[PDB]
Amino acid sequence: DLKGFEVSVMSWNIDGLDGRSLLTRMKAVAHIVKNVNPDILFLQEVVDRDLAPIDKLQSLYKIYYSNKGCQYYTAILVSKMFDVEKHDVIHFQNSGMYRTLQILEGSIGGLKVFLLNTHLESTREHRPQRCAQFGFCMDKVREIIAQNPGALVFFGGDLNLRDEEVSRVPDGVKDAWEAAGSDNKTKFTWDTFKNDNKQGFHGAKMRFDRLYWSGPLDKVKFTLEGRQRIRSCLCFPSDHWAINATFFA
Ligand SMILES: [Mg+2]
Repeated sequence: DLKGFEVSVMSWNIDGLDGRSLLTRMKAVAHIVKNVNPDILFLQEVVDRDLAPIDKLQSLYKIYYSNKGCQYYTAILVSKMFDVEKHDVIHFQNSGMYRTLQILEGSIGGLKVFLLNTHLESTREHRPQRCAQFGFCMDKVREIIAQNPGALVFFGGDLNLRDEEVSRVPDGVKDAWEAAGSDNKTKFTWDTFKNDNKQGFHGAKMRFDRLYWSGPLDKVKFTLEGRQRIRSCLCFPSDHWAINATFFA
């Protein structure tokens, strides 16, 4: 049965586009990953420069990059026990920012698993593109679910959402943070009040980073990670907190 079955999914925009203290920050990212030790890890805004500390995680994970060599891209890292069946990268047709829906399909044990990682169009101005992408992603999730009854499906990443932007979420698909209890202490994943990696914002807080799921696991625990300043350079690993969700029966 699925009782005692448990899988953890972590997602993090690692702010690779910010060149300041990039190597130290990527080392910190890899450090935090090894300590949280998630089964599955989604990354966004990964860059080629100073990727080594991340790439070195291949001793612990299989690493799939959405579009390596592009200005920035996403990654999905899975346990070496994850049996990969397909890796598909869908380029959003309406994107001016090389954004993609990265899909890794496989299984761990006997359980079919679909992993969908994205970084939706950025900024208030691109609401049109972003809302269309989200809808498109949900349609894809709806289809995967229909085609694979009994599968675990995880969809998320940096969705850049304001709540009023969330559209057609299928019944059966739940938001991990909400299902864990809509805890205020774990709500905002991009918090310019507390995160000072970026200047010029003036106290904006958003729940940009989210994880949705469908499947035979009905309970979820949800925490934030990467919230500690790096001592040597006095910055956070990223201007985003990581989200960390543990799904169980
Ligand atoms: Mg950035």
